[PDB]
Amino acid sequence: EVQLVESGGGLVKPGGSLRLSCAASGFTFSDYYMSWIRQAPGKGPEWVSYISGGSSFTNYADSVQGRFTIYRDNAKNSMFLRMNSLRAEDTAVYYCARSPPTSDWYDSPAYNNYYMDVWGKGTTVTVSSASTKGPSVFPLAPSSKSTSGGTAALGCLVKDYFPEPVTVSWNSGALTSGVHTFPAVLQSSGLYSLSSVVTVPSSSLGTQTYICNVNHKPSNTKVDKKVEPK
Amino acid sequence: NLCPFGEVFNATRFASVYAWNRKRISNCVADYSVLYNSASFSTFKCYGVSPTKLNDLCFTNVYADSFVIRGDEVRQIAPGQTGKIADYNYKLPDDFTGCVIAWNSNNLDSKVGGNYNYLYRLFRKSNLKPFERDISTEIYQAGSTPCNGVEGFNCYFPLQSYGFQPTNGVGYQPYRVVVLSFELLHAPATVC
Amino acid sequence: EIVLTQSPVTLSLSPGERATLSCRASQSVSSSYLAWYQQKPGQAPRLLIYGASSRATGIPDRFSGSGSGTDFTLTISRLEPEDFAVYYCQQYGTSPTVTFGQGTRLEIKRTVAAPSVFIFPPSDEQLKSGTASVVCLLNNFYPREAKVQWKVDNALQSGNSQESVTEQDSKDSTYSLSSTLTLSKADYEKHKVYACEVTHQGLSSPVTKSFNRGE
Ligand SMILES: *[C@@H]1O[C@H](CO[C@@H]2O[C@@H](C)[C@@H](O)[C@@H](O)[C@@H]2O)[C@@H](O)[C@H](O)[C@H]1NC(C)=O
Repeated sequence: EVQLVESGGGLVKPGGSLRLSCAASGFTFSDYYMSWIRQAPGKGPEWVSYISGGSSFTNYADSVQGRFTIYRDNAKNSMFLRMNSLRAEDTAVYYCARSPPTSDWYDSPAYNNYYMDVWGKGTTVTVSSASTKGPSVFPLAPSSKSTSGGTAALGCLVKDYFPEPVTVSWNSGALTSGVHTFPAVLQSSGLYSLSSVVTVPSSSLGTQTYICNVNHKPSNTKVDKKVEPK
Repeated sequence: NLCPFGEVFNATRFASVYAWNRKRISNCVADYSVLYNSASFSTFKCYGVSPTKLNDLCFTNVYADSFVIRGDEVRQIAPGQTGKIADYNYKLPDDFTGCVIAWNSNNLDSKVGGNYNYLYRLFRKSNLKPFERDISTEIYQAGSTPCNGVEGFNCYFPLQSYGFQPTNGVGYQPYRVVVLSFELLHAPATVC
Repeated sequence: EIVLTQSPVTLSLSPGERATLSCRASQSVSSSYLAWYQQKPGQAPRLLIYGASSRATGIPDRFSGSGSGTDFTLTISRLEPEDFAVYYCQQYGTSPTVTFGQGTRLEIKRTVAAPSVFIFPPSDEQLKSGTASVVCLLNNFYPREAKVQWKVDNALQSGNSQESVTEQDSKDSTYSLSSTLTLSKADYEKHKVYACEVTHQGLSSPVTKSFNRGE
């Protein structure tokens, strides 16, 4: 099967560097143009760079010129993006993607098929002055006055963490119905916050324990919070 | 019926010198005089045969290598030369029989902030043999400590960019280079 | 540089219906070198069509592309639930650089459904920490459009709240929304009534859910 796997993304301060890798398998790597394409949070894809199968031809988005270098290694079935002088607006998911080929040339200049027929999963790049920090987990207690028609809502506020992501489960996965874990939003402070809520039968509030399973790997922080009716 | 020299000379993109391009010229007739008069060339130096003398000759194959370098380095595209290019990127043999053409491409290969599309090899354990093409990217050991494929102190990525800007001097301006090489074999000659 | 304008921004349709997504170019696109991509949240885009009308390998026949020059269209003749996602067009003909459109989001249209509104005062622990987050929850509503307004003692708030919305629920095609009001502990203690007012098409009149500090 054709596959592309990216790695090397991370969090860095403005002015730092990263070394992105793209490992390919399932095709004759040497015959294919390879490209990096980034997708900023909330935006669509943006082309970043390409390199031809013979490495003869390279091009970059105007905004990364002189800070990113693309190269490849056909013997390792791999290609790379060396990122230096990173800026905050370089934050995005980075995908490596393959373009299909069209031969008296080592690397023919007549090539126009710059569309991407295969993509990797992507690797995340976050560039920010902010420091890693685990979240504070606070209860959103079920309220007997805020119970309607036999349904009570409860949840957890996961506040002031960086960077993304966090995982939130309910009852170690046993609880999935009626669970809404919201997208993280960036606060003025530069730190993320999100709530995870769930609706349940009020009839079970005193009979079924409910636990917020919050994991933040970037800080190796795991918190379990039991939401009590108060 | 006639050789498509335009494909090589008027190609919209050119290659990084470390990954220099080659095209094969086959089964056609080569007017090496209309070629001298195709445009204004910074350099049109032949080693072994003149253009008119070549118009009355026939070879098996004609290779057209093409790439980009900076002004002060065009000199190095000649037999017996030394320097970043000749040593590390593109090496012409001493017994070279061919031609070297070069022109100024600043108007096309520079950008205001710098054009970093074009790379050259900066480090190498040894010099290149003639017509060798090294597109490896092994970490280069510049000090006494081995690098173990890890980049770090005196452990360098071996490629480096030119960064062409329109306001540079001509010596640091981009030039497109086309080397024509002549192959004479014990097989039917097909380029005249 | 070629600019690709995709429209509409959000397209609401039901399964079985036909979807048409528009991609106009600021100048002619050479050789119809225009590709389309589908992307599902948290997933990489996948190619659907190249050369304006060529279907990529493995792509269902219900997806078809057409157009040329500056006028391109992606048609999904019979919508299946897996087709609801974001779609991008991408030019790659005789331009200095490849260019993408900003995407068209195709979402499931269903019957109107008013939100269930809940309000959560800050936890005691958080107040002890020096801040007060008040959460208003709109649960299981459609359409996504909703207006949430906070009032501290019958006094509209501004600038001190942030909203978040889930992806369309895969079972009932509804949305849920969190609105968080962030005050300081001091500001919180200075007032009594905290209210969330919700305006939504499924509501005859804006619903308010409130609480009194300290009850
Ligand atoms: C490169 O181009 C030069 C300029 O002529 C222009 O390009 C050619 C290909 C034609 O399209 C012509 O009508 C244009 O005005 C030529 O003078 C030159 O011969 C070309 N180089 C080669 C090797 O053919």
